[PDB]
Amino acid sequence: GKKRKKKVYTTPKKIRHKHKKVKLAVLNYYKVDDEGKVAKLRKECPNCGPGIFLANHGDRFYCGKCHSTFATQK
Amino acid sequence: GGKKGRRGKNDSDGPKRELIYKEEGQEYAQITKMLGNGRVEASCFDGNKRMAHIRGKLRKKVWMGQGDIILVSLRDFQDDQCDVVHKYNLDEARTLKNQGELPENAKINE
RNA sequence: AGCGCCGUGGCGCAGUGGAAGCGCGCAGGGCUCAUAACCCUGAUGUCCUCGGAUCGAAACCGAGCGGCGCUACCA
RNA sequence: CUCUAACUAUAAAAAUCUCUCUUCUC
RNA sequence: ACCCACUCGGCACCUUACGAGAAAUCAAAGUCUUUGGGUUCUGGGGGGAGUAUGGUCGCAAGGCUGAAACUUAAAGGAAUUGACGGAAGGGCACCACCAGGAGUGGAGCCUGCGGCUUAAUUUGACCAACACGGGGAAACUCACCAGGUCCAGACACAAUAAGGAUUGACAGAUUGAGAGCUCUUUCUUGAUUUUGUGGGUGGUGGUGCAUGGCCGUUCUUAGUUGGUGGAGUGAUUUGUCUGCUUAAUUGCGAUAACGAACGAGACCUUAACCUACUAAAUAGGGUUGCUGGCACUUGCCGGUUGACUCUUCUUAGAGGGACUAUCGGUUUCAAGCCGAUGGAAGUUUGAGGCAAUAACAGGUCUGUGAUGCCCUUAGACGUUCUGGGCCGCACGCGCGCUACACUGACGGAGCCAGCGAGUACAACCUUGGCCGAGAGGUCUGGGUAAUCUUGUGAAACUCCGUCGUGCUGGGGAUAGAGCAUUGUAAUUAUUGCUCUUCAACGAGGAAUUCCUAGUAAGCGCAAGUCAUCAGCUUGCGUUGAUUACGUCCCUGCCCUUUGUACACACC
RNA sequence: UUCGGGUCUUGUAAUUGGAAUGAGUACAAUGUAAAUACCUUAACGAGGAACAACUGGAGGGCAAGUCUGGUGCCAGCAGCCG
Ligand SMILES: [Mg+2]
Ligand SMILES: [Mg+2]
Ligand SMILES: [Mg+2]
Ligand SMILES: [Mg+2]
Ligand SMILES: [Mg+2]
Ligand SMILES: [Mg+2]
Ligand SMILES: [Mg+2]
Ligand SMILES: [Mg+2]
Ligand SMILES: [Mg+2]
Ligand SMILES: [Mg+2]
Ligand SMILES: [Mg+2]
Ligand SMILES: [Mg+2]
Ligand SMILES: [Mg+2]
Ligand SMILES: [Mg+2]
Ligand SMILES: [Mg+2]
Ligand SMILES: [Mg+2]
Ligand SMILES: [Mg+2]
Ligand SMILES: [Mg+2]
Ligand SMILES: [Mg+2]
Ligand SMILES: [Mg+2]
Ligand SMILES: [Mg+2]
Ligand SMILES: [Mg+2]
Ligand SMILES: [Mg+2]
Ligand SMILES: [Mg+2]
Ligand SMILES: [Mg+2]
Ligand SMILES: [Mg+2]
Ligand SMILES: [Mg+2]
Ligand SMILES: [Mg+2]
Ligand SMILES: [Mg+2]
Ligand SMILES: [Mg+2]
Ligand SMILES: [Mg+2]
Ligand SMILES: [Mg+2]
Ligand SMILES: [Mg+2]
Ligand SMILES: [Mg+2]
Ligand SMILES: [Mg+2]
Ligand SMILES: [Mg+2]
Ligand SMILES: [Mg+2]
Ligand SMILES: [Mg+2]
Ligand SMILES: [Mg+2]
Ligand SMILES: [Zn+2]
Repeated sequence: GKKRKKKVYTTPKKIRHKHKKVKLAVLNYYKVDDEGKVAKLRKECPNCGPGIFLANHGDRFYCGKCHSTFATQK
Repeated sequence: GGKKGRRGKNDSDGPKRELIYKEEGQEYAQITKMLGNGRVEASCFDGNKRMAHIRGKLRKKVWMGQGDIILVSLRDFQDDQCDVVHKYNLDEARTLKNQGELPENAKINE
């Protein structure tokens, strides 16, 4: 026979890391130059190719696609 | 011992069971004397000597002797008599002794 | 106070001149499907303390200690 | 269809036992 | 006084049912539902109870008469089948004994339980549990514990939602972690998802007292069963037995029994024997070559994958062989038993494999994607990762191992097997040559196997020496240090090796285990566990006995008879 | 020839229609000493015809459930066995 009790935890909780959703996120990446040319506020990643934007957190820029291999100090 | 054992339920709860407390009328008591006809005398921890029936699920399922802590259910219509419902095997009885649900003047130790 | 008795290992006893005893207890083991009965093995000392003789003392004796009983409170 | 024969002779002790009993129709 | 016949009366008796009974049985217990010859006494479920009371008799003891209150669903009669008997008859069993052998129980250790302890020391078994779950677990195993991950939540619907349902992450805090587990910031990803409902899966979670399957046991004994037929009202019984025989419900037989079925036997594997057959460079032998050595006579012991030839041994196919064969005893002279001879073999030739009806609340949900029900199904009892445990230790018990030494230990030398096994999508068995003292290391070469390890050149054993009755050169436990191997990882020593300390142990009480011939016992090897690890198990072979060849005394088993107030059956 | 018309009928459906009728009320009259009440009868009086039938039981005796949920030798049931 087995005599098991209700498990009591010495830990408050660990919560699922909810993904940070951002409304109107894409336009912040770019900048319209008055009905015509456009520029990109973020920096492009060389390894992946054109378009993918580097991530700036503090004194470095970081990629998303090849995220692991690219983190270059500013 | 004997060939009786194989006819039994084989209910093996050897591991440490969780002891059951007292609930609104169920109270702890101590076996004072053994009587006949499957009935016992229980000194309850209230200064009273109730007459407790050896009860179903307990008659020939556990064997109880003099000086055993016990849990017994009362009857509101007749207070003098009651029914033995559960038996504590001298280990959780020590725990209740430290927690002191019963007056500690009743010292029963091997 | 004297005299008679005694000195467990837990209790009742035995030999006391050659060195730890028995029984009843207690612990463990054995027989039995199981218990009791029965069987086996122990673990307990200052056989009360100080001395004499002695290869030997616990005895044998004496220089005392403590407890019981008869004389009986012995101005 | 005919008949009456063979024979022995051991006793030691041993007490007790708790649940629980469950349908048979083509 | 007998003998024969008859009769009356009496205690009785045998057979039988054609009559009676619930039957055991009764010649009355018959002439009773086809109920009536005369007549007296008694009983109306059991207990209370032949008790109290009231009479009456008695010296007394006690006798006669004699309820109720109350309680109870049975008590009781006969017989049937089992079980049991410290009841009987006849047979069996070294899980029984006699005569013995080797032991265990005493010691140390290894392992398995209980208990204690612990966060956990995961759990199931208590003859038929305990070196058992193939349970020799360092990770995994795993089932326990302290923690950390993930969904491996199908599908349907709703819901958000493509101006983001969502996913993932560098670096840092955090963490044991180089875990984007959680946070800091931000970047990436596209309808697979996310949060709710239903539902479904997963579970070494529970229930073997819900079950299957399997195995164990009753029970290694010889025991079961139904069809017609006979006896019983019937449950049941005969067939299934008085004897003798057998290991056997095996037969000879006698018979309300006749024919049959399962079991036993028969049957297969294996071990023998095959100078009879077929054959063999993956097995051996001879002759002869080509050589080596010693002898000198032409001979001895060798080497060669050179040739020819053969199958005695080694193999494995078809077959043969033994059926108690012959003979002598003994047997209602039948089944069969005993002895001798010939044989290879005469215990069923030895050893096994399957192995009947009925049953256990025997074990297993912890082998199964076998499984009903219950539980859980998101910080999970799912799965995975890290570390710990399953091995702790005041203690008891069960398998064993090494020992207590002279029939010995230690040195050399001799040198003998049979079962096996062995690498592929992986890395096995290892020869040989070099190193190291050893474990071991390295370089090569064989073997997917009668080819290579391998003739597994194994131990016990044998011969010659050292030791010399001293807990000693026995015993090698417990420890200290070092060297290696397997392993991601070895501390709580994995294991092997080297030096040292060398403990208890003086043949072990009560008690108890196994075993009658290549047997016990000693001795090791192989295989299963296996990356490394056995003191375990399954097999194999070496050396190889003492003592039976009987019995029912102990423990049980089979059949029959008997008794029972037992049938959850002598617990 | 699969059919299948249902060829010939009998039930089951909150579908659906037309009827009849009281139990009740009530002009009257009968009834009665006088009144009730009954018999008769105007006028009303049925659709869920709510104008609504209970009392016990469903293991056996003994006709009818090994359906669902609850309690778990509790509560209770059961004349007896259970
Ligand atoms: Mg069981
Ligand atoms: Mg009566
Ligand atoms: Mg009577
Ligand atoms: Mg009287
Ligand atoms: Mg009787
Ligand atoms: Mg025995
Ligand atoms: Mg003997
Ligand atoms: Mg031995
Ligand atoms: Mg021993
Ligand atoms: Mg021992
Ligand atoms: Mg343990
Ligand atoms: Mg047996
Ligand atoms: Mg291990
Ligand atoms: Mg783990
Ligand atoms: Mg583990
Ligand atoms: Mg964990
Ligand atoms: Mg599983
Ligand atoms: Mg079972
Ligand atoms: Mg059988
Ligand atoms: Mg018949
Ligand atoms: Mg019969
Ligand atoms: Mg041959
Ligand atoms: Mg003959
Ligand atoms: Mg045989
Ligand atoms: Mg399960
Ligand atoms: Mg799990
Ligand atoms: Mg273990
Ligand atoms: Mg064993
Ligand atoms: Mg030595
Ligand atoms: Mg060989
Ligand atoms: Mg020595
Ligand atoms: Mg093992
Ligand atoms: Mg014999
Ligand atoms: Mg009975
Ligand atoms: Mg008895
Ligand atoms: Mg009703
Ligand atoms: Mg009812
Ligand atoms: Mg009902
Ligand atoms: Mg009925
Ligand atoms: Zn990039």
